[PDB]
Amino acid sequence: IVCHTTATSPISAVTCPPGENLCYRKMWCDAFCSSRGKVVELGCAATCPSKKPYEEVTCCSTDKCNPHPKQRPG
Amino acid sequence: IPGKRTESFYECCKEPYPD
Repeated sequence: IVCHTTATSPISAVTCPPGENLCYRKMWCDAFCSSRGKVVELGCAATCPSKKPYEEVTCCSTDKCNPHPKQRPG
Repeated sequence: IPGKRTESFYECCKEPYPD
């Protein structure tokens, strides 16, 4: 199990093996809504709620579900 | 006069997100 960093600035990715520690995403819009995409202060939480935030903390446990840069060559 | 360089993060590199 693993959970990327909180997204301070240099996304390096950290561990998160305390049992309950998914990777949440603090964003306001995401998907081209300014310049640096948008707010996405990642982090690690023990609960994976779900609803219609329209702008709040997302969730996704398992492991390394908050990478962000999943761009493949080509 | 810079007086706010600690707000939040963005998609990856918006050190100063707000503006």
